[PDB]
Amino acid sequence: ELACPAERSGHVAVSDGRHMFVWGGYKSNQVRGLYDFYLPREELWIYNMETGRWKKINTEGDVPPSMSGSCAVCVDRVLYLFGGHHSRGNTNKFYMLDSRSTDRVLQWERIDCQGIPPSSKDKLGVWVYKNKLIFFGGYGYLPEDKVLGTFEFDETSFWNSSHPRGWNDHVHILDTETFTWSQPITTGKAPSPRAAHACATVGNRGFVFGGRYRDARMNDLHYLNLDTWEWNELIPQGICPVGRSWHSLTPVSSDHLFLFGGFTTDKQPLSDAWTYCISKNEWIQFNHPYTEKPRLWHTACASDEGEVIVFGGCANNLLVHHRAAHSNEILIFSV
Amino acid sequence: NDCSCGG
Repeated sequence: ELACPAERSGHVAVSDGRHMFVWGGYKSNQVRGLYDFYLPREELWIYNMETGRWKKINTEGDVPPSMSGSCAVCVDRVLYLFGGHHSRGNTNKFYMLDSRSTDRVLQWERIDCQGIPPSSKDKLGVWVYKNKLIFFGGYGYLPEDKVLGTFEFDETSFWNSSHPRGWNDHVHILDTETFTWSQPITTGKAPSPRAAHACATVGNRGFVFGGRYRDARMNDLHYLNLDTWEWNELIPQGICPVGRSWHSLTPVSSDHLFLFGGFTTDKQPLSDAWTYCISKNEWIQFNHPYTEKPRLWHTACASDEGEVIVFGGCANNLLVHHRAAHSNEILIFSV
Repeated sequence: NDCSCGG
């Protein structure tokens, strides 16, 4: 039980129900004074959900650049990775890693997708439905191609970064048979542009909660109907979790979403957990023993054994860069 | 730190 991944935020974690695959993210190197120290691109860490042990694999092939904020999912044992932030900025590249392989070395493949891709961006979300991947939102450059939806600049990026960036409300579909991008024509009122929101799919509903937009970290809840492309805003019956970004939102049943952690508008790291019951349209607080372990920019993955496995993220205000306390702890929630 | 902007 020696092996364990380095601490990190902004990594991805995806699951086949038995394994949790962890890639990427960043941490600090305090000796060198580096607070954007990306984790090694060729490493893939596998957390075995039954044994609680980690194994590090070195991948080959078209290994993606080291990145924070990428959007990944595992569908039928294939890892798909879109977007992110590397040392030279945001990307819209798409990578696949097929784990249905009896080869001893796992191989990344960079895919040349057809159609018009999303803009280059990070800190977004993805829904999975009927052999397609449906991406929503994010933070990145002004879109350069014809795109349906809206984009709003982050005002401070006109002086605080080398190139202006902003939030989008875009919905893009990738068909994984042909690797073709498209966009659906939606109806209803889409959520505002946002990044660092959390997405979760139950049935044909793509839920999205919270996120950052302009000067707010939000607590609104919406779903996109993945058959009809109608957006719906859900107004819960009572008290809601406070507005936040960098939280996780994970399906735990056919009727429940599990929310943990995040970062408030006033920059407080959060250790609260809640369950949203879909049929009752109500939020309920979830009692747990990690009240002194707030996390933001962690990942959460459900196991087949009725648990949510939280990994990584930052315990304190990650925007105070030199003091940001990234974690490598596994927090297990019994749901 | 560009990586954390926008969240």
